[PDB]
Amino acid sequence: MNTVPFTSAPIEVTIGIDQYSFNVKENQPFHGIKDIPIGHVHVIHFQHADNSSMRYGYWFDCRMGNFYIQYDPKDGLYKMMEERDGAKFENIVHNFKERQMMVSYPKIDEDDTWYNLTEFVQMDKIRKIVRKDENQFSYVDSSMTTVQENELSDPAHSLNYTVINFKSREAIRPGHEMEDFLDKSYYLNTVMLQGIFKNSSNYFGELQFAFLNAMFFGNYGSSLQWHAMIELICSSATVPKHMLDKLDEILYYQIKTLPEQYSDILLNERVWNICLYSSFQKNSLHNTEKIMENKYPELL
Amino acid sequence: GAMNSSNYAELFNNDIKLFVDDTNVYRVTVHKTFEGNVATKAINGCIFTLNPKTGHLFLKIIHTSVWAGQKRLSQLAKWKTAEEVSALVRSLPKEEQPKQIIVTRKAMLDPLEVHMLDFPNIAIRPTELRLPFSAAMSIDKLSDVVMKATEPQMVLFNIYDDWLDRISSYTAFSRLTLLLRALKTNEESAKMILLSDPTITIKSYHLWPSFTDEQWITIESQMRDLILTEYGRKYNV
Repeated sequence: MNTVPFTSAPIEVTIGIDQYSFNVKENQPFHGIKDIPIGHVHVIHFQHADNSSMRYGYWFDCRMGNFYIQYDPKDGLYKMMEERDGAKFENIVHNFKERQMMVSYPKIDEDDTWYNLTEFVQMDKIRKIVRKDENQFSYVDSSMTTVQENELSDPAHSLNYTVINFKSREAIRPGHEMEDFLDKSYYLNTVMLQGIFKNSSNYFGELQFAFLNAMFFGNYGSSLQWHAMIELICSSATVPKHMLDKLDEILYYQIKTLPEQYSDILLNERVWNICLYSSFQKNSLHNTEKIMENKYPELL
Repeated sequence: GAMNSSNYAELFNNDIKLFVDDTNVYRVTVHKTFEGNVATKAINGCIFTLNPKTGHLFLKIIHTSVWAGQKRLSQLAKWKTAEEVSALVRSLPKEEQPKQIIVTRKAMLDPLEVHMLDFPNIAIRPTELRLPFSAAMSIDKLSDVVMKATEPQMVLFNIYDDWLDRISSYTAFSRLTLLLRALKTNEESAKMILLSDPTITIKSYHLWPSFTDEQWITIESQMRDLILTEYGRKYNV
């Protein structure tokens, strides 16, 4: 089990670790988070008590180095940083643990929620969507725009999601206009799966990452990407059986995990209704349809 | 965005534009089969593509053969329309290509947008206007060439005959919409009004009778009366 120590907590903040969150008071003697399961990506995220504007956070994988949080009173945020000195780090952690100034990643043993939300999410792939190659962790916040949102303003601070556009030359073969627009199988299977993602795992990883960025930072562009990637599969008549079964599981856990009170802003009426009721795959998402109908019958 | 009452004059500026009406593309008669079930028999259709400034009509005849062994024909008709409009733009020299295409029905936007991806500078626009271009098959010479077609065929017309020699586009288009509105509301009465005087003929190269300026005023009045009469029958007001 791994640890993300905090130098301090000089400002009152709600801290998130994956799906868990903790209120920390101004100058409360908090020195970070222990017992973080090895083997998954994690995100540690923040919302200042004094300004709920700017949710922001760090995607990290504890196998890729020793990471700590330190408040920067100049830039006014909790920053992730890498400690290159292994023995200094182990020594810092051992002190804070002995003094029990660290919260425990509170994983229930029966609970596969985080695995199910991050099954295909790969830290080396996150670093290609969020480009800052001098760090092994990735910063995301509420206001970051996607490459696609910028096409229609600072490229350094962009989410480089794969551009999906149903009315693009990329999506539509010359001479197969009606066929490719009404059945997006070509676009899903040849352009996206064989061409760009190479396999269904990479496609699901970006889908899952887009969802998590939407849910944890309320990132609007991530929400658009998550819906687009769902809509491209549901609007394809020909999808491998394994992808359909996996999609149903992926979406089930996303709808299960969503705050009940955020359905109104995070869920797109048109996409869900189309995907569950009209699309080629309207019958292939049993789990997802059951949880959506029972949890958000208003949206439908 | 959408073409309405407020931005109406734009139709007569010097930016090439075309209206596309797909109403008469897929045409059927519904009939009873021997077993007493219902079946459709398709007849020839047309795409109505009109330059409202010049009166140039690109009448693409849709031969019933295009439907043979096809499913979801009302849907296919919108895509075949978009395919034919795209092929027409591609066939025009660059300086003749429209800068805008206005579709009379919103269901044409996506089919036309997808067929025109090669033309990102051609704006595809809906309209709030209820244009009577559906009545184009009430003009005898247009109906005649469509029903007689034995294969796909493009026929070029000027829907304003020689009117632009005497009046502006704006006025020509208002005359055309009043004629088509009348033909759409009461075809019989409308046609009776146009041919009531045997002395006024239709030139071989024209669609409409050769009315003097004063006879057009009288015709235009009779068409407005027909439209209000028929309105006070529909609604009993």
